[PDB]
Amino acid sequence: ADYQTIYTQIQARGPHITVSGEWGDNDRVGKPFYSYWLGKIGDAQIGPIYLGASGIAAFAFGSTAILIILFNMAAEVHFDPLQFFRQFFWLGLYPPKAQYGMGIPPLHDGGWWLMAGLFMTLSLGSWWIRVYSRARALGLGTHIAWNFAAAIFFVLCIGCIHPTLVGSWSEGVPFGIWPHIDWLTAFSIRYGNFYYCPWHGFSIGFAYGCGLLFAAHGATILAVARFGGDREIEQITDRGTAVERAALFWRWTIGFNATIESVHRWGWFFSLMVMVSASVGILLTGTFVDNWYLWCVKHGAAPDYPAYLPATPDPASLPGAPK
Amino acid sequence: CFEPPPATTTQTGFRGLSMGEVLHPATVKAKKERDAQYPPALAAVKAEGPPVSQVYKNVKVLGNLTEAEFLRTMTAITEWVSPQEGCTYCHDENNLASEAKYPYVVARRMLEMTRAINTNWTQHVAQTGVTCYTCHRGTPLPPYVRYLEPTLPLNNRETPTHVERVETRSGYVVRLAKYTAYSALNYDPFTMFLANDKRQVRVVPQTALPLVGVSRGKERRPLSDAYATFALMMSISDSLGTNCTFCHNAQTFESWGKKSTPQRAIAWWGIRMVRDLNMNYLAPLNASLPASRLGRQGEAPQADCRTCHQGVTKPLFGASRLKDYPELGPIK
Amino acid sequence: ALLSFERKYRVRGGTLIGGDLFDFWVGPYFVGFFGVSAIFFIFLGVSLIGYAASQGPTWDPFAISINPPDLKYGLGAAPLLEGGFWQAITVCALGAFISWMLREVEISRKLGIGWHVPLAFCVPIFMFCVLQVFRPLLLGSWGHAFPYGILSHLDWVNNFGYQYLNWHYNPGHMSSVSFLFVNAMALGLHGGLILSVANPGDGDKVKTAEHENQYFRDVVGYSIGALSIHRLGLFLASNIFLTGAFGTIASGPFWTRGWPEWWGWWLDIPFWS
Amino acid sequence: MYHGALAQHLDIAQLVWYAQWLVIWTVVLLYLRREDRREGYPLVEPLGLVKLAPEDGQVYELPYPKTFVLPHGGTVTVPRRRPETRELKLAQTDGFEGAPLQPTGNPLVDAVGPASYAERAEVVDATVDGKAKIVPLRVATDFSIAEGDVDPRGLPVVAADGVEAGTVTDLWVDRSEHYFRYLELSVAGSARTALIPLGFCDVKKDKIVVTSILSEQFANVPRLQSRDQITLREEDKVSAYYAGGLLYATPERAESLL
Ligand code: BCB
Ligand code: BCB
Ligand code: BCB
Ligand SMILES: C/C=C1/c2cc3[nH]c4c(c3C)C(=O)[C@H](C(=O)OC)c4c3nc(cc4[nH]c(cc(n2)[C@@H]1C)c(C(C)=O)c4C)[C@@H](C)[C@@H]3CCC(=O)OC/C=C(/C)CCC[C@H](C)CCC[C@H](C)CCCC(C)C
Ligand SMILES: C/C=C1/c2cc3[nH]c4c(c3C)C(=O)[C@H](C(=O)OC)c4c3nc(cc4[nH]c(cc(n2)[C@@H]1C)c(C(C)=O)c4C)[C@@H](C)[C@@H]3CCC(=O)OC/C=C(\C)CCC[C@H](C)CCC[C@H](C)CCCC(C)C
Ligand SMILES: CC(C)=CCC/C(C)=C/CC/C(C)=C/CC/C(C)=C/CC/C(C)=C/CC/C(C)=C/CC/C(C)=C/CC1=C(C)C(=O)c2ccccc2C1=O
Ligand code: HEC
Ligand code: HEC
Ligand code: HEC
Ligand code: HEC
Ligand SMILES: CC(C)=CCC/C(C)=C/C=C/C(C)=C/C=C/C(C)=C/C=C\C=C(C)\C=C\C=C(/C)CC/C=C(/C)CCCC(C)C
Ligand SMILES: CCCCCCCCCCCC[N+](C)(C)[O-]
Ligand SMILES: CCCCCCCCCCCC[N+](C)(C)[O-]
Ligand SMILES: CCCCCCCCCCCC[N+](C)(C)[O-]
Ligand SMILES: [Fe+3]
Repeated sequence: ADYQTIYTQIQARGPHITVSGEWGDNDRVGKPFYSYWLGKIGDAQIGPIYLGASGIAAFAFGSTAILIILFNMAAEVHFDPLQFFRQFFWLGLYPPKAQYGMGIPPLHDGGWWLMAGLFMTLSLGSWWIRVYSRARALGLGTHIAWNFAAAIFFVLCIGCIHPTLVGSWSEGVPFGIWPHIDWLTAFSIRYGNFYYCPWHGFSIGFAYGCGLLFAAHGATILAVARFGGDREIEQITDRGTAVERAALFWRWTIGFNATIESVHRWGWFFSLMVMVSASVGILLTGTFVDNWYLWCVKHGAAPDYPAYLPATPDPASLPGAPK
Repeated sequence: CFEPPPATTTQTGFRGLSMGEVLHPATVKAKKERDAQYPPALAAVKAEGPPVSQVYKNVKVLGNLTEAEFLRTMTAITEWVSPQEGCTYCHDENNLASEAKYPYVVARRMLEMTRAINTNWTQHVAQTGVTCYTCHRGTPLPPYVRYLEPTLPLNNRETPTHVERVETRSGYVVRLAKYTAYSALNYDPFTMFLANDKRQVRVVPQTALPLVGVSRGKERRPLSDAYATFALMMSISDSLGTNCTFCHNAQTFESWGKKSTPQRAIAWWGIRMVRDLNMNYLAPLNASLPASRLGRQGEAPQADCRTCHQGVTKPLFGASRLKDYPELGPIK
Repeated sequence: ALLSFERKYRVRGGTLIGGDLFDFWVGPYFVGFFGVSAIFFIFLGVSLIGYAASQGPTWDPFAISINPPDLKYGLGAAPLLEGGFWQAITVCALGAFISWMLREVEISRKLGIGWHVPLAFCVPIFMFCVLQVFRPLLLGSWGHAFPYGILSHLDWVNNFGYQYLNWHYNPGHMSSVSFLFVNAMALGLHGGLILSVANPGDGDKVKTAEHENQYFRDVVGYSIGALSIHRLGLFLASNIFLTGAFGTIASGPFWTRGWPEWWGWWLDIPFWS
Repeated sequence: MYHGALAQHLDIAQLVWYAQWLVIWTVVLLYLRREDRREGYPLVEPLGLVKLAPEDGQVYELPYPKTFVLPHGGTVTVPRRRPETRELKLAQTDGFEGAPLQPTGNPLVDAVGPASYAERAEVVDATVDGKAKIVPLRVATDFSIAEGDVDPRGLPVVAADGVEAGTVTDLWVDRSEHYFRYLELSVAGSARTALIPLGFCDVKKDKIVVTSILSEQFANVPRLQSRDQITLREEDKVSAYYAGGLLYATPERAESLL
């Protein structure tokens, strides 16, 4: 077996490299240090970190959002520190419970939620600028930023775009561990079972495919690490036996194959499509479809099944039944 | 952390749909033994003599019974409601027609309520019916009642923690969670849905596309109604010791016909019956109760699904005393 | 027929069974003995699906559903129309999947590469067994397994979840979901990164390994490195099912209540109760 | 009336369903599957004789060429014509189209099958700032073994047959990634040096075990041009040599394990 694919047997140390960027080389703070146990399964060097304007703006806005959330959470346990740790998972900051439409809600019923939403959104935009500009500063393409953009766009969809399209802030995602989980069922119940939303299906198809692709790609590179397949950039520009064997393994298995470069386009595309499909689904939901199951029945797609115990009429529609 | 196998499972939908009950035998046995404490029927007595309307002085509900029949009732009532306290719980030792103790007047209304249940709500209690025991289980205060705010523990026979106490505000989220099967849902399904008939449980649209005029802005129900319905369903499931598939094919929670079991219809009647009981029999009794029975808003204790069911899909696993005590209903 | 670089790799040997008898290609496809068994099982399973589907109500692909037997048949054979076809198809599936895996190890040996890919492919085969074999064994019926249909298998996932009131609170599920999410995120990052170095645009020159690490050190203060991200990605993806299988096996055999209630081990410690 | 309704039983969501499939198949078929073909295409047939005109599908399946501007000068364009020139010492075991080839000589030296190397540039891989990337420690003197880990320098190398075959004299390190990739070893009784990819090395505290080749086979490991640097093609030649041993070191390794 190739033990190098499991962990680094003999680690190496050397002077720390610094690639210069078009700006901000002085905003790298911290002194690098080395972790021997990290170095078994990764690169041993931790830090320094770049510390630009957008990154600080992100930390500023983020912490503001975190603080607004934590304070409202603590209010929910009347500031008892012990119950706060006990009940942490169950605590939350909720959008309005009452229907104000799109009017700004009272602070006690969703205003603080809206506030925390604003500052998180600013934090996401600020970090996006960091992710984008750091690439151009180092003379790299902006591929990560465009993937990250789709992920931010999906959050905005469930956070505020879908609420504004249907016209009620009551539909946003709460802040908190269990409560953001509870939203998923409330939403799916409201809109007629999300299994029958084709864009749920698409998103899941791509999410599962990301698991398929990264398992397959990761396994492939490790299987050709003896020929240096991990050095992918130079295998793109000068095809070595590593990527020839990787390409032929798949070709002989499934009948076709990618290149060392194109496999990353596949992976990038699949990842992006998780978020793009999710967003189309949310954008259609509530605006143009009210019950995804009935929409599938309307178009003849839903499965049906025999009764097992007897079919049961809606009692509310029998004559003389109470309301 | 975990419950050792095997599990008992049942089937409630077409094969391949994963519908049905999942039960831990130990737990079922412990509930079976708790419920087997149901006292057996007192021996039948011969109907003899005049109606007790002519014999006793203050008999307004049970007036058509004979003396032995009526005293048999009174023995059964004491066994079901106040066995440890005895007949003197409701009566003055020296004047059995005195209404001076509040349990007397309450018991009279409870008699009317119980026969109402067995006569007007057969759509829910069928031929099984209820007795005083179904709720009370041998104590004057039933172990599973609800106030207009959640209380812990669920069984009022256990002693509350400082945090469990309703006046400790830091314990509200936990009081609420334990009523909704430990979910973080931020809604009290009892005051929302079971205390009165003001709210609609259904939230799911019955059309594929959104209907213009109910689908935008303030025309829309807030999403919180869906959280609230879900919370009601968590609470209902936990109260019967069962899961959603007992009543629903989760393919379409809102559909009836093949998508619902007959138990879902019975449950629907149960919601209406509990509303009738609370609005018309139990909530008015804050006039007749001491202040130590009332909640922080002067409300009487009221009933939910757990009051009768106590964690079993049929109260007391289907035990019945209807044929043994005709005077409790149904009434022609 | 052949890629420009392929011929020098197309050598004899590396099989596990049969030696020369099946050591050949058909078009791009390597065959081998497990190539043959795979096609056998695929042909058998697809036949049974077709025969079973024709005895059913519809031909709409979204509505076809081959279902397991009623629970009352326990672990026994069930009549073909009411569960038997499901039983037969399931065995063909396992035959096909395992054949496919073993075929990949043969291809791996011939090329002189690691067996990591069939190894990784064991994880989803294992998960399939958890759902269709192991958990139904532990509960005592094939009836607890999921049905074969595009949309019907979602109805089973659906009801299965709601049998425990809110499946999201299943701790094995929480772990599984977290790996699904971070895996999809890492693959975007890894693919994004590689493309960004090889394709800076504008006729600018392609960058370097050191540029790769500089980028992530700058943005998040750490860079795991080229070889390591591939190890991590296999680890992340594999743990979607490796941890998930516990949350699945637990539900029913080792837990019968709702999954929210399970967290009482934390909430109900007397110290802060 | 209904949000999202259109005339004649159409709704918007139904249209988006079609559009979404169209987008997917467009990207997969017209973009990704052509990107997949920037290597190894056009394919090779039993002699493509039509030198006068290309067959239509071969033009259609290819993307427009792209040019990489290399970091230390030069350009690479893909796809491009790159036939494999060198004579392969293989013979067809049958007349069938996809019958396997057999090695006629010694497949490790002849560099066929798992021993094949790619025809990469006879060029030394470079650091960001132009230095040689893969260098032995005698040259890379500011690099050390990390404290904790076996220093293999001095340890013996045991081959598959259990025979000591040489002694590890140096580690080659990747200066770009801070990662050791090869051990250098003197092959006992042959007055030469050989490189070994770490991935073929079982690093124990008293020995380096190497199961891919026999002790005698260390004699014909591809040699380098220079002592203190390596070219990309040499890296391929060296790595491939041991991988070829997995199938060829003994007659029994190519036959079925069962
Ligand atoms: C425990 C939970 C499970 C689950 C939960 C689930 C959900 C919630 C959703 C799906 C969806 C899907 N699932 Mg399903 N599922 C599927 C297959 C499918 C596809 C129909 C679809 C998209 C899959 C995908 O893109 O993956 C990534 C793989 C890729 C991209 C490679 C391509 C695979 C190809 C598209 C699959 C096509 C398979 C054929 C339709 C079936 C084979 C037919 C035979 C005759 C050849 C198979 C083959 C299995 C097996 C063998 O176990 C399986 C098990 C499960 N699914 C478990 C039961 N799955 C989605 C859907 O839209 O269903 C309608 C969906 O929303
Ligand atoms: C009962 C309810 C269910 C439900 C309800 C549901 C809803 C309501 C929605 C989904 C959605 C999705 N569901 Mg689904 N679901 C899924 C899978 C999925 C995802 C693939 C998809 C997209 C979500 C995502 O990736 O977010 C992970 C990624 C996120 C959230 C992006 C975050 C990026 C952000 C930049 C991160 C930054 C954070 C900051 C650093 C932190 C700062 C915080 C501080 C300041 C507070 C599977 C595999 C199954 C199975 C097996 O049954 C399933 C069943 C269910 N879902 C049931 C049907 N699901 C979404 C969808 O696709 O709808 C069409 C969706 O909207
Ligand atoms: C109401 C019910 C829900 C539910 C019920 C549920 C259940 C009951 C189970 C899961 C499980 C899982 N859920 Mg969950 N879920 C998930 C995500 C997930 C997955 C990560 C995880 C594993 C799925 C699996 O086993 O695939 C299975 C995939 C397999 C087996 C692939 C087999 C492939 C095979 C080897 C090859 C197939 C070959 C083809 C036939 C060949 C054809 C190819 C063609 C192209 C030639 C998300 C992201 C969400 C969100 C966003 O809400 C969600 C919500 C829900 N889940 C709802 C709350 N979910 C599973 C889990 O791990 O739980 C802990 C699980 O058992
Ligand atoms: C399919 C597409 C997937 C996808 C894609 C992508 N996702 C990306 C990118 C892409 C392309 C980036 O380029 C960017 C990034 O930068 O990566 C390195 C990023 C992000 N996705 C994060 C979280 C996330 N993605 C989720 C999901 C999906 N994403 C879906 C699945 C989910 C889920 C599932 O809920 C979560 C929680 C953060 C790590 C990060 C934003 C931080 C932020 O917006 O600041 C917000 C400001 C703060 C102050 C928050 C502070 C804490 C966080 C953890 C940040 C701490 C970092 C700090 C450097 C620590 C110092 C350590 C040092 C001392 C040693
Ligand atoms: C965490 C680990 C991840 C992971 C990993 C890997 N995945 C791999 C590899 C690795 C490493 C490969 O090396 C191998 C491959 O070659 O890649 C191209 C492979 C593959 N992953 C496939 C599907 C896949 N991966 C999924 C998930 C993950 N993978 C997770 C995420 C999912 C879902 C649902 O998520 C799907 C659908 C096939 C494309 C391919 C097998 C082909 C096959 O097996 O041929 C043999 C079988 C056939 C060609 C058809 C057989 C038909 C049977 C007999 C009759 C049908 C019965 C069937 C049960 C009916 C179902 C109906 C349905 C509607 C319910
Ligand atoms: C008729 C007959 C007798 C035949 C005998 C021969 C025989 C056994 C034939 C088999 C016939 C069968 C069953 C064919 C079916 C083939 C199958 C299962 C195809 C599935 C294809 C699918 C859907 C794959 C999903 C994954 C996906 C999107 C892949 C696209 C990208 C690719 C090609 C990834 C593979 C791939 C990865 C993962 C790399 O890392 C890598 C690194 C460097 C170079 C190349 C690659 C590479 O090609
Ligand atoms: C509360 C739950 C009671 C207990 C315990 C007992 N009794 Fe009772 N009794 C109760 C009520 C509400 C009434 C009025 C009934 C009506 O139909 O209006 C009665 C009535 C009687 C009577 C008739 C008295 C009279 O009006 O003259 C008798 C003789 C009587 N009760 C006796 C009795 C005995 C012996 C009990 C213990 C076995 C007993 N009662 C318990 C309420 C309650
Ligand atoms: C559930 C549907 C009930 C049935 C059936 C019966 N009772 Fe009841 N009772 C119920 C509640 C929720 C309450 C309020 C809590 C309380 O303690 O008041 C009561 C109350 C009483 C009382 C008053 C006891 C006290 O407050 O100390 C009495 C005397 C009583 N109930 C008697 C009684 C009898 C005789 C019943 C059968 C005819 C009966 N109850 C049925 C709930 C339910
Ligand atoms: C039987 C004892 C039930 C169990 C267990 C669960 N539900 Fe239920 N549900 C039940 C009824 C009788 C009704 C109708 C209520 C009415 O007053 O009309 C409902 C309703 C729902 C709905 C709303 C459907 C709609 O038309 O909008 C939902 C979404 C729902 N139920 C979900 C649900 C879930 C998730 C459950 C397990 C947690 C569950 N129900 C259990 C009866 C019963
Ligand atoms: C006492 C007054 C009750 C209250 C309050 C509720 N239920 Fe009930 N239920 C009661 C009886 C006596 C029976 C009959 C048992 C029998 O053998 O038929 C029932 C039955 C049900 C069922 C049927 C279960 C079955 O296995 O067929 C269901 C689903 C049910 N009850 C649900 C239910 C709900 C949701 C309630 C709160 C709204 C509820 N019940 C209250 C007695 C009483
Ligand atoms: C014009 C103005 C007035 C209105 C528009 C404002 C606007 C743009 C609002 C947008 C709001 C949005 C996008 C809301 C979206 C909210 C979403 C998706 C929330 C989702 C999940 C939240 C979670 C899980 C938060 C949990 C909170 C905590 C755990 C407490 C915070 C503490 C932490 C340490 C955070 C850790 C989070 C994680 C890394 C573990
Ligand atoms: C919507 C996000 C707004 C955030 C504003 C704060 C970010 C400042 C951006 C500074 C970028 C400077 N630059 C281009 C040289 O990197
Ligand atoms: C996971 C959900 C998938 C459900 C797929 C249903 C798509 C229906 C699209 C119908 C196309 C329109 N038409 C005319 C053919 O009915
Ligand atoms: C539900 C998500 C759909 C994902 C579709 C991706 C499938 C890849 C198809 C590969 C096609 C192969 N080939 C050679 C025919 O082009
Ligand atoms: Fe890669």
